[PDB]
Amino acid sequence: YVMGHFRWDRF
Amino acid sequence: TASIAQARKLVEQLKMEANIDRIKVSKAAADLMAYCEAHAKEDPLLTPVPASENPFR
Amino acid sequence: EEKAQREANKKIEKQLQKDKQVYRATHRLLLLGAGFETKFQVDKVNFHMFDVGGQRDERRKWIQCFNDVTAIIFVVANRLQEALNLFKSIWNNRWLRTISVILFLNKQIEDYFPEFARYTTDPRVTRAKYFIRDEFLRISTASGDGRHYCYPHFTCAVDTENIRRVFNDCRDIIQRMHLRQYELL
Amino acid sequence: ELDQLRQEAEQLKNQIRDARKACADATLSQITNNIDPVGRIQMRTRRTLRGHLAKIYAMHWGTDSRLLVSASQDGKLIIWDSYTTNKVHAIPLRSSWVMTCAYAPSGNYVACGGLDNICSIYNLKTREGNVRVSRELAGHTGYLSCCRFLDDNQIVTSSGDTTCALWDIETGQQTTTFTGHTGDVMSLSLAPDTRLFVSGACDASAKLWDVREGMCRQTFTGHESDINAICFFPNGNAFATGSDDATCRLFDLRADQELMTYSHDNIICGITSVSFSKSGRLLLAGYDDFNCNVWDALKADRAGVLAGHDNRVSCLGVTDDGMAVATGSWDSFLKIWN
Amino acid sequence: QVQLQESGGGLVQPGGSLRLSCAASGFTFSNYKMNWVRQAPGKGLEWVSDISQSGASISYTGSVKGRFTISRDNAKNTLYLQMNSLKPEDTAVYYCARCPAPFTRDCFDVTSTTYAYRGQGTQVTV
Amino acid sequence: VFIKPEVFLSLGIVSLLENILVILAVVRNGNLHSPMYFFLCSLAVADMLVSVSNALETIMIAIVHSDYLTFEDQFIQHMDNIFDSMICISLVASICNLLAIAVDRYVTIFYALRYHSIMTVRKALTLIVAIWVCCGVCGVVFIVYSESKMVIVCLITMFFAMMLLMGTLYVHMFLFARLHVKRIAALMKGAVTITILLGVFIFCWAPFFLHLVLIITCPTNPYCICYTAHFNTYLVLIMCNSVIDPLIYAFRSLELRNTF
Ligand SMILES: [Ca+2]
Repeated sequence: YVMGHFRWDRF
Repeated sequence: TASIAQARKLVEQLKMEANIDRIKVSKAAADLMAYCEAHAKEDPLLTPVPASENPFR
Repeated sequence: EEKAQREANKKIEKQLQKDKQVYRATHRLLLLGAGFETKFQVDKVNFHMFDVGGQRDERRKWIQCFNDVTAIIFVVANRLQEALNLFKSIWNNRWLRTISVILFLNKQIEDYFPEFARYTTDPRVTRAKYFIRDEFLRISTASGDGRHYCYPHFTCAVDTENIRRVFNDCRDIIQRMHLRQYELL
Repeated sequence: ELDQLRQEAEQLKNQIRDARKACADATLSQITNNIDPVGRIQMRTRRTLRGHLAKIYAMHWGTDSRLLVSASQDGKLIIWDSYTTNKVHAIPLRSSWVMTCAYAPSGNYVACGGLDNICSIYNLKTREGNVRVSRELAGHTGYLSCCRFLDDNQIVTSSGDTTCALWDIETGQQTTTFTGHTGDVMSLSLAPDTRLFVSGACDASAKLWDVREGMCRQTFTGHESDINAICFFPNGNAFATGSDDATCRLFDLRADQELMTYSHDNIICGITSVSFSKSGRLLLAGYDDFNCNVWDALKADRAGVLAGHDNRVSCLGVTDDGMAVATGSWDSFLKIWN
Repeated sequence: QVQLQESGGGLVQPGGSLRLSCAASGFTFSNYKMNWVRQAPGKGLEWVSDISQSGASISYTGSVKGRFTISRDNAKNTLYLQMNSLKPEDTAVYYCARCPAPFTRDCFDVTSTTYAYRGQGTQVTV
Repeated sequence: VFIKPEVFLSLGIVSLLENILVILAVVRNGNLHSPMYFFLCSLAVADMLVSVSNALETIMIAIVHSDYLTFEDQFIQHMDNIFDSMICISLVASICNLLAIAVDRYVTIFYALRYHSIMTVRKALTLIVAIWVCCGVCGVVFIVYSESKMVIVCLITMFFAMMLLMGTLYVHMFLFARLHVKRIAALMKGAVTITILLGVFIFCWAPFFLHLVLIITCPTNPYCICYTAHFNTYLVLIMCNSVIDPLIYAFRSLELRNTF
């Protein structure tokens, strides 16, 4: 699972 | 006579105030110094008291 | 006994917080110059006007307890130079230096004011009225720094409309104070 | 007529001035020159009391050095417990312009007055437990500036109509009147024995009165402007004044003249209140530049600063045991320093 | 003791000239704004002129503008008033007042009935 | 597409210090029990939350990216869920507080006599807490529920409405000041103030929501959609807004500025 800096970096 | 009663009262007051006994400034200064020196150990502001005896800690 | 003292403090504080609401929602006005308290209300906002007629002729000591009043109502009808001097001393006082003045010219000529011969606004009475208003405004708009202004009016009738005027200038005073605090005026 | 009386008054003033000058054997500065200085007096705020909506004009300590009363111009009179910062009473006044307040030496009463020309006495020790008015005194034709209890049945009030008076609270009637001033009387201070008091007015002069006979005994003229504050030395043989010329002066009753001056070139604002420490060695004075200063009363050297207020300092007092100082101000906060 | 003693004056023909003088003592002359005040026989006190702490700012009443001149001397502690082109209306008693407090821009209560910082007056007749 | 995590640590500390100083100057001074400063305190809290959440998440990625892995997939998901919930709550709270300040100023200027009777302390606090609760609920719902859904449409409509309201209120206030200015001169500073408020707000908030618009309309089209690749520096503008809001809102107050 790739951690994201914040949600919605894309769709 | 409107402003002559005030002058009369002022003259009377000055006459009454012109005859009192006075002491030299040296005596008065020495007495003030003596009083200030004789009560120096009972002045909490001059000589701060320990935190045990201070009610405003 | 500490519980009882805490309870008494609680009651005192509860009453104080309720009194502060009434104190802050009321506007206090001073009515020196000419014509004790009077509480009147216009459009659901309460005003509190004071008149200080029972004192002596020396003003420099009891005038500085009116330094938090919202406005000063100055009624002025050589009786004119004395009113001008009183206005000039009120304006430049150290403690009344942020108080606005609502000026009521209650009267509605070159021997006592020689500058009138070269002043241009029957039209003669309007010229005289605007000369007097200009004298008061020339005093006011010289040392303001932007913290207080002067609002002159002409009043001569039975004064059917003298209460709405104070309302309108007290609204402008607060609007300008807030606009200046927000760095917008 | 008037010219002869004026000439006689001038001659009498010359005679009094010569008599005063003949007694200037030395100066207070020369005598106390070989005395070690006090040092640096640093004080720290202990308590801050917040209950007033508007500016504070007066305060006064109780005789037990724990309770104090304060008066603010929103129309409220609050009694604090300084130890715990609790509020004991809060009294609403009929007039919102209250200029002075006092605490009875027995602790049973409290007085106040102002622009309504009336002194009101409040009974704290009510049988029912509720503070209600006890007496209203109405004989002055100008605002009230100061008031001081002599006992539970006598009070001395100074007013802005250039007069002082001694009252009889039981009958609510004036007992004597002290009429010698030529301006608003701004302050007064009772002697420790309560047989004399001094008063300072807006004619830049102060007078020594005798309560029992109701006459003026001495007049002191050293200041150049209105006198705002006055205080007695602890032994009752000297007093200090503060005026609008940014100077404080010390006068001596026996020498009948001025001894010391407390001024600095950086201070250009009037003094609003003065007080003494318990031994009489320090002189506290509040200013219009928002902070108080501590002076060395024997050497006229500044020895401290009390800077904690955001507006003009209006009142200042020291407890009877000399353990704290309370200063009120126009920003509506009392602070207790130690 | 603040003392202000005025001298000069007297009786003059209309169109004459006088020079009132005011010698001050008991205070620092430089820190105060001084004024001239008069009382015509039968009326109240009327303000006439004033001058600043340094002499930069000067004001007059309308009736005397152009023919009265006020000046002060801080080294000699004196205050002057130059009266030329006198009129029969100008007969009064002239007082030499003073601002109550130093360094202020406002003079309060100078023309009051019982003011403690003004002199005894000199009679001027025209 | 990637920036050094040093900025996400340098911004957070500065923002925390600024906001904690702002809070200290209000919970200790006499500037209390007045509705004007409660909103400033709420704004400081929201911005501090934004910075703290972003910094904690950043060090979380810093520790776990390739090595020293704690758990495989479950723990990372269960932690980043709550981290992003906190970030969303702080965002919505910050926007709501920013709008509340403007509405309060509008009410003070345009009533000015009936005020202090329509905005008491009880009403101010009951709406502050209402804003905080209604924003926390929405922030948690937008994450712990279907993110891959129509939540984004709501999340952009609220921002657009807030921006329009803020612009309208402040423009009206500026126009009203000028009539007064005229009435006086007949006997700009306001433009600079309005510009500094509105431009900072827009330039710090708009890019993120424009990206949100461009991730549901033109995913594959490359016609100015490579814009939706600077996503990580669109979150730096939020931090920089958090570090300006105390400098242009509470430090401009004369009393607070004098206190410290
Ligand atoms: Ca994430």
